[PDB]
Amino acid sequence: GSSHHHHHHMSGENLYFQGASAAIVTDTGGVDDKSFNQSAWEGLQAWGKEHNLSKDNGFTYFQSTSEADYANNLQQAAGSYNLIFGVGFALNNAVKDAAKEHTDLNYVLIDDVIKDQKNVASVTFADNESGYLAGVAAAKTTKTKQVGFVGGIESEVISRFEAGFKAGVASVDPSIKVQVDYAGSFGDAAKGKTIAAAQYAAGADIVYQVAGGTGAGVFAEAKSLNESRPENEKVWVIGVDRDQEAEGKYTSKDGKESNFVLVSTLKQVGTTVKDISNKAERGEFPGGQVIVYSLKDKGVDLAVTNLSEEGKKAVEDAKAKILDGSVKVPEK
Ligand SMILES: Nc1ncnc2c1ncn2[C@@H]1O[C@H](CO)[C@@H](O)[C@H]1O
Ligand code: NI
Ligand code: NI
Repeated sequence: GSSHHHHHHMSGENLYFQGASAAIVTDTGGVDDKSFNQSAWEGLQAWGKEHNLSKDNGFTYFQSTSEADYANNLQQAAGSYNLIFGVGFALNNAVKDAAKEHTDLNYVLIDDVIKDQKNVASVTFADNESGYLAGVAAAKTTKTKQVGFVGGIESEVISRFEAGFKAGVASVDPSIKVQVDYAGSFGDAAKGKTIAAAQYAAGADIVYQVAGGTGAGVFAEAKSLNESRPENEKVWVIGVDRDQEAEGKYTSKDGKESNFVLVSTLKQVGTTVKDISNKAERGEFPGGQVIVYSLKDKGVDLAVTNLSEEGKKAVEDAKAKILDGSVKVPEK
């Protein structure tokens, strides 16, 4: 206001900001998946730090034992939390039902859309765009002209990554074969190891793992092979969701210390959890809206860790073309 004029002096002790309590309900994969759920949890604990809270005293996570536990975890969360995040497309139905029972609480679904509910916000990522960049990187590195893709669960969500990745490989050299296999789970490391073993054995020298915690198996396999080979004969893993450079550390047969993580796609789930938690606490929750994070707003990106300069150039060129609209990346 230009002028106020009628005013009273208020003491700082008598202004107060009402806090929110925010919880994430995570899928089979856990808060220690080194990727999707860990990004969400790192974001919530950053938000907790900023608001002077601790685990189970203003923020927490509920690990879901199975699909049946989604509803039970959301109901438990409604006991003490007024902003509740369902982390993963699979929580769609359970979040819709919980939001109808508790119209006074706010709900966020990550990686899928719920429509026509004033107390639900939906968050999606253009993982096709980051996958494309990963494809360009892979195409510019593969010596065997074969690369692997290990998906978690067949879905709109993982199909975005797969379509982007194939389009990205094809944009550089369509002669490169892309072996695709799904694990049927985001929390099955042993299946990730088996699938990686076969993709590498069949002559893939790079595997992109888009399977959350299942990906720990892909890392374990690549490490095993690379530990029993010369440095210059190593096989690569592409990281997902977080920068997974740290998981790529090994000692070759040769005795050289090295890293088998080529690049990582980034998905800023943690940043989204923190920003929406702050909006919820300020009484500006984006209920009923669909928030789309893409390459332009850096909600997805590629970390170019151990890529060659030729690869880094091809990634920067592809990135610019996606941002300007010259390349439209397929979603299926
Ligand atoms: N536990 C999970 N539940 C649902 N989707 C998941 C889970 N872990 C990973 N994903 C999906 O797989 C992608 C690659 O890890 C993530 O960006 C996310 O879309
Ligand atoms: Ni004023
Ligand atoms: Ni007055």
